Amino acid sequence: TNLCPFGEVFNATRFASVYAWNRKRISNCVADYSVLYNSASFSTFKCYGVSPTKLNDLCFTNVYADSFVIRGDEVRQIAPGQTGKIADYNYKLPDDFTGCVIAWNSNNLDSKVGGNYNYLYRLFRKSNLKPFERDISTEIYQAGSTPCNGVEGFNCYFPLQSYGFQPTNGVGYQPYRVVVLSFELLHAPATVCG
Amino acid sequence: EVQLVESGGGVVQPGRSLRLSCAASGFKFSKFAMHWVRQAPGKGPEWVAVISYDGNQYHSADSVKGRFTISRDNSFNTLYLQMNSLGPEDTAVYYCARDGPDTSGYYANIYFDFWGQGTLVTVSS
Amino acid sequence: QSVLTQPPSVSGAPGQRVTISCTGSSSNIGAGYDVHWYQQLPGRAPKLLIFDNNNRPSGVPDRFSGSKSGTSASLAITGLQTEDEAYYYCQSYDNSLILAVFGGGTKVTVL
Ligand SMILES: *[C@@H]1O[C@H](CO)[C@@H](O)[C@H](O)[C@H]1NC(C)=O
Repeated sequence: TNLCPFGEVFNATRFASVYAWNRKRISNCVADYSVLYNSASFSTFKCYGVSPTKLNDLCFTNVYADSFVIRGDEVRQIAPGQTGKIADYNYKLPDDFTGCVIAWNSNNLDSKVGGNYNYLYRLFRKSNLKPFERDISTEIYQAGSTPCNGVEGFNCYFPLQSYGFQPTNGVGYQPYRVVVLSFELLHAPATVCG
Repeated sequence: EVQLVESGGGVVQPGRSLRLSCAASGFKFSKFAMHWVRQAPGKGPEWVAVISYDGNQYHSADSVKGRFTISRDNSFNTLYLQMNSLGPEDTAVYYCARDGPDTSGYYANIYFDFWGQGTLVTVSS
Repeated sequence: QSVLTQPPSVSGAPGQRVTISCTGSSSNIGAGYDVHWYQQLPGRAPKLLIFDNNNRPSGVPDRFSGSKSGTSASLAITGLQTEDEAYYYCQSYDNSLILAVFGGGTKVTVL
């Protein structure tokens, strides 16, 4: 009969960078998705493989919740079977995904005058990511032919780039907060429903 | 010790243009953003403008937009403020202030930790 | 002009406590942004006194405390001496006007 802790994930003060997204496990408790779906403050609520309305009648073994902050134009890359600089190097969703994607504009909390530079995103890599993987290594990128180590002079670029957020940016540049859920719906005794 | 010294203030007739600066010392000038804050005589302080740590992004107050331009030299450890077409409501003691290192909750909170000394700027004839 | 509303002057005598209340609107403080306080001696540049809610910085006595609740904030001075003859300002941030805002300032007087 434990209420389920959805309040320390949606109302966290600071989300993490997209390249180091933070994941939280959810077990026991009693989920209640009707309140989330009726908030009417999210600008994007897409559910794959299950309709949101029928989410109060079936239950699962465990629920995964991972969150990050990305640009306003890259929000369409968080979907199964999409390509871009975010879906290839930062966060990848498997093609048989079954969950919901929630996002909402957060200009008033993540952008300050003079620019906010605490949010980073990977920009250079030698291969795409497998679904549900992270990398936090910042080894110097090798481009061209001449090998280089510990230097960033020519054709050797620092991988991580810095988002620049300002309150006066356009709608396509203001930061957005994303939370992605995931359900297994297979085997084992269930633990999360009510 | 963090210390900031400014100069460039003086009496001027209305309609002219002035340029003043403050020079920092004792810390890595490149890492921290900077703000310009003025204080009218008898009233409270007012915010003016801000520049990023590399000069690529900046912002100005609505009151003085289109008249005040700020610039920064990272190697020379000086930042400049340029005023054009001074008016009678620009008499103040302009201070240059340093952005706050740590602010805990949220990312939109700003505060000023180290202040300069100020220069008296007045307009008359 | 000052967006934040502050009392014009606060009197006092050595020994007891005095309080300064800095009240704000819906956007500036009610949104959730914090409140900071500075102290300006007569003839000197303002100096940071209380950054963030309470959270005193280095090199300050413990006589100064502050707190924020609802849409207002208050600063408390304990065991006042004659040395605190100065001005005090409250500062915050506003998300509608999109600039940092300052209070009207209070001149604490010691009798
Ligand atoms: C976050 O806090 C607000 C404050 O009223 C609340 O309405 C909302 O339900 C909280 N979020 C969640 C997911 O509970």
